[PDB]
Amino acid sequence: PHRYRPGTVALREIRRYQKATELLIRKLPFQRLVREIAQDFKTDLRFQSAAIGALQEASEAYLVGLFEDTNLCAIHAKRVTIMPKDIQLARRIRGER
Amino acid sequence: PHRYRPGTVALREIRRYQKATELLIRKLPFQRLVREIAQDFKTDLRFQSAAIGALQEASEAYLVGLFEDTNLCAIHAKRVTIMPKDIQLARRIRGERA
Amino acid sequence: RGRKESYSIYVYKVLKQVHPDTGISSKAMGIMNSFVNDIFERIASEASRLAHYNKRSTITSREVQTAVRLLLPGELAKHAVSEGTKAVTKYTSS
Amino acid sequence: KESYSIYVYKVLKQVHPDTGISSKAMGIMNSFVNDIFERIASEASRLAHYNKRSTITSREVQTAVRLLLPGELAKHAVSEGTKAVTKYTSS
Amino acid sequence: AKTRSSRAGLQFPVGRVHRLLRKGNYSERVGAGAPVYLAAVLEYLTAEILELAGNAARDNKKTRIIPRHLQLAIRNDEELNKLLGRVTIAQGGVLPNIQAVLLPK
Amino acid sequence: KTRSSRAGLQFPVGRVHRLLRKGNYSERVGAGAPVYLAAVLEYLTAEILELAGNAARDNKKTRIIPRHLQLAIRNDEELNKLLGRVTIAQGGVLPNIQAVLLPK
Amino acid sequence: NIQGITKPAIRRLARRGGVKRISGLIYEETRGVLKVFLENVIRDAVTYTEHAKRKTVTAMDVVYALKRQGRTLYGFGG
Amino acid sequence: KVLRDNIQGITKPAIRRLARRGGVKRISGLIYEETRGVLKVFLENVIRDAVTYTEHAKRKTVTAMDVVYALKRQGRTLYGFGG
DNA sequence: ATCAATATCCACCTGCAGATTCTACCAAAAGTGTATTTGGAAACTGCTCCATCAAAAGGCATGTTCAGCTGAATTCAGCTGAACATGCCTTTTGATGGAGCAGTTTCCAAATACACTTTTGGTAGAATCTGCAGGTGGATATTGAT
DNA sequence: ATCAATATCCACCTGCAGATTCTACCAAAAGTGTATTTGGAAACTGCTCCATCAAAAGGCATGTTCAGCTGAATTCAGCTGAACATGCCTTTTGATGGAGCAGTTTCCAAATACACTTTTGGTAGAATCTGCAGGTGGATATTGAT
Repeated sequence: PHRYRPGTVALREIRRYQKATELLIRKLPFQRLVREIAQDFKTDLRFQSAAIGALQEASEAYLVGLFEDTNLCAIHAKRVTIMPKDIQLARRIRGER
Repeated sequence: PHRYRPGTVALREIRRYQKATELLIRKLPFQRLVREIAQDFKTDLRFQSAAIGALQEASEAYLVGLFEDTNLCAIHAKRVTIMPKDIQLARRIRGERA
Repeated sequence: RGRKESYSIYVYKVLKQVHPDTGISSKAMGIMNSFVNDIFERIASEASRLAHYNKRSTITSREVQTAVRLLLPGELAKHAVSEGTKAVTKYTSS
Repeated sequence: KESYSIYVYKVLKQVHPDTGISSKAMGIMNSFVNDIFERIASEASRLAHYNKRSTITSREVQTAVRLLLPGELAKHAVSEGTKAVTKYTSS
Repeated sequence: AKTRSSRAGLQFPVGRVHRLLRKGNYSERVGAGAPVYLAAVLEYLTAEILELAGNAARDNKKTRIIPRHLQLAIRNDEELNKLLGRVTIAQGGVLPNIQAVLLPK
Repeated sequence: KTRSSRAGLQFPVGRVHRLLRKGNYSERVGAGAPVYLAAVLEYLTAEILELAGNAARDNKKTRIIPRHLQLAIRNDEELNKLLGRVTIAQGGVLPNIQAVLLPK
Repeated sequence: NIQGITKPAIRRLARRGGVKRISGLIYEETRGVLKVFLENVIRDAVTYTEHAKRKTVTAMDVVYALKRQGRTLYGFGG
Repeated sequence: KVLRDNIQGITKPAIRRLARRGGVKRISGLIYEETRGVLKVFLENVIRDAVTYTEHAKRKTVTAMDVVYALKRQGRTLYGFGG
């Protein structure tokens, strides 16, 4: 059989998704999440299609940048694996907490 | 003679300077630095006393907050000594230089 | 000459309301004045933006209202909106 | 409903007369123009108020560009701006 | 002649806030309830800070609020800290806080 | 005989003037201000379209898409400073793998 | 519903972010952060909808809402 | 009189005190240079904007409001000098 | 598990610098009478937005195997903290010249306000066209194994 | 190193359809001409408030020594998270078709601007109380050596 070493396909994925600009979250689960959250502030709300797409553009962008800062915290602690403490440090430095 | 172990007076000082609100940079040296940085921007301009005091309040404030973040970066790398590597990470995440 | 206003007369009034025994140093009064001016600006300009997004030439107590909702964290917002509506109804009873 | 669409297309034909522009990318240019407009206009407003002036002049727009644009982008901006104002009042 | 502040039951100047809304170029015209509502929100927030700051003044055994007590009130209250997160209180100091990792084992 | 042509610009100086009067920025708007501003907006737009057009050429394409714009903003230093807190929808990120993460 | 953001997608997000290796605890922490994000943004966007006496969140509501949070987004209206 | 090499007046003990109020226990030796680096970039940025206000007001004296407006612009809002 | 060695509480005292109060002004808020415009209040479309409905193709969940990364446990050169001895320079204090901020006027040049005249930018259908997307065929990068 | 056998990447050409670009006529600006209104440049000028100085003194900065203990560098194994082949289902289209509902007018009543003419509440600067800052020495912890 044939098999790639752990780490290789990871870098292949990084090279691919940094090359692309497509959204990476499946659209419908996201839409369900958005209207589920909005229900908690105003009831029976409709959404412009453009607004679900804007909310997803914006949030996926947010998460990718948070992963950059996270990755740097992982590196800084002599690691290669991102952990919850890396996300928690990144947000604490950004001001979000 | 007596001798406090490395770290005891360090913590004595953290406790002391956190209880205070006095400025920690000397007034005249800061004023000279400020007038130089301004001079190398516009020529023979005056400074209201309050504006140097505003610059110093804001600057010590800024740097103390940067040290808090720096320290958490050091702890996060399982250290207790703050290093330049830590400051450069803290600023990078803050957006100040990236 | 020339005379310059501030909120010190009112900050002092509210200080003797909540803690009638305590007083306030001028440096702290400046900090308070700074706070009232900051929050004034934040509210008025977020409200300005509200009225502009909705093509309305007038800022009403309703614009100020949702500006406060948008800008103040909860509970401070709840209590704020409460005292604001209180004062506006009481006002319009001539 | 207005937009900055035809003006971005015009300036595109100046720098790159060969190339064209996607619709989503035109929306992005639109957002960029509105944004920069807002930043500059409101900074100029504050300039006016801070000095108790009642009118926003090119002097204010200029100091706004100095404050907002990371010169060298600012140096070229101030140039392009005074240039266009000089040519305007000539004629 | 009654001041609008008393008509609305406030200590803050409703006339002055109304004047500051026209001279500030926020809107072409200003409704009559806006300065009342706003003067009420500002007076409320001033009260809410002064409360916690006076408390912090009493704790330190002092009868006069200094900038420190204001910083203590802002930084220990979660919501005022959120509201003044990017604001620096001159002569205010920091909250006592030593990271646990650093303490004598 | 318009104002934009009088200033030698392609951006609408009249419309910029109307948006400034109607934007609630100041009581009066000087006559040269909308000219100056429209000139600054045209210039910045040119600078971006230039750099993004080069990204379009370099990618073997004729039509500028959002990707070319994001490449133009982030690969240039000063426009990155100016739009550092802006998110370009459909823009992607710049290819960047930390050296620490590379084979051997 | 929040568990509907599958791990293969959070994987992809970290990939675009430049992440090589990912702890298993990440995905729950990520869903948490994402929820706080939509929570904050939508709360504001809906405050704009209610102020405009509407029943439909428009894309401009999301844009104005994102601007308030310093997450300025281009390509949807401003 | 000529002004030179003035960042060196930001003494090593004063950078220590600032790090203490920050909650730092141990400080590597290179920090003192790194800190001055950061401090200069901070002051430059602020003073640059502060002076752009002074110039726009056609004045020769940097006022405290000039600094306060400048810090506001940088998102370093300062209370206690502001009027 | 002790004592010295010092640091850090705290409470007490007391004149002085920084409050608090006591005052005439006067700028601006308030009262009143017209003039303007405001933004709901019903009346009616057209959009976009929900909502089923109904195949196919993906793309997710899930199990199994192990490569190799994260933590832990040691070891140790040496960096950085603690203590000093010295003497520099910041601080404090009070005085003086004068630059230049800021209160007044005075008075054009430049802005606002109408009122028609004239042009342009936006729409919504008509005439192109770049690039996705899919198809081989060839080097490329990767990982096993004498 | 390379030899080999996967699989991955990569051009070169490909043909169509979702979008782009270009045409063709209309309200809302925008430019124009005239008449008023005025914001702030210009010009003295009172006068804070800034730069600078002298002098003396003691608070701290500098530099040096010595060693405790931190950060780095190392070895090692358990175990977590990657790569995959598998198997099933939830996301994705795609119109379809009804309907909530965001957008438009059009009267006009209520609310706001506005122009003046009083009527104070606020502010500047006297005057007058009064915390608490910054000494002082006891009691109380806190350290760190034996």
